[PDB]
Amino acid sequence: SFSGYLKLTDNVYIKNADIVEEAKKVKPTVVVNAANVYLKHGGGVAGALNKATNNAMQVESDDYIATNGPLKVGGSCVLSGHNLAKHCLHVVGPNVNKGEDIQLLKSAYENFNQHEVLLAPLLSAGIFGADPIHSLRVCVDTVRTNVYLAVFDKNLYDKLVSSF
Ligand SMILES: O=C(N[C@H](C(=O)O)c1ccc2c(c1)CCO2)c1ncnc2[nH]ccc12
Repeated sequence: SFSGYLKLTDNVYIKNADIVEEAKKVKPTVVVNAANVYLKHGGGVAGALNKATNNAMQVESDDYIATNGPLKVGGSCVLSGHNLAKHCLHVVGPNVNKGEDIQLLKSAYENFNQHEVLLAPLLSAGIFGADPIHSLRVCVDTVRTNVYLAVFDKNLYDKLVSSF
């Protein structure tokens, strides 16, 4: 049900799209959220996905943290996808704006290998402060399962394709 994606490798595909609109159209088994360790979904991809769920993602996430404590940077958890997907895989990439180690970006993408197919953003890009060209290279060199990457910004999408 994914359509309009450019093939980068055997298993990695990319499109200039809003991940919320893509999730509402496709209703994938797994949508990846660019989470933080507290699952506080304020801005970027996380804020946008949570708003689309009418805040149900944040209510579920607060119950998960009250039971389990915070995630690790490079870690993940599987929660409901609400009206966007069967499941949401909340993955914590390092936030360079908060001083976190960029080497944890490969550990963050390894979480994707537990799922056959995923709709995802580029981890640690955008407001997390890492170079998106580096994030796409770590994705293609780490993930072995089928990943459909949605890049919201048109100008960044064009730069990622021409420099790949
Ligand atoms: O990475 C950028 N955008 C992506 C995207 O468009 O999907 C994006 C945006 C938000 C976000 C994530 C990724 C993951 C956490 O929230 C981006 N766009 C515009 N100017 C920029 N300068 C440096 C990077 C950058």
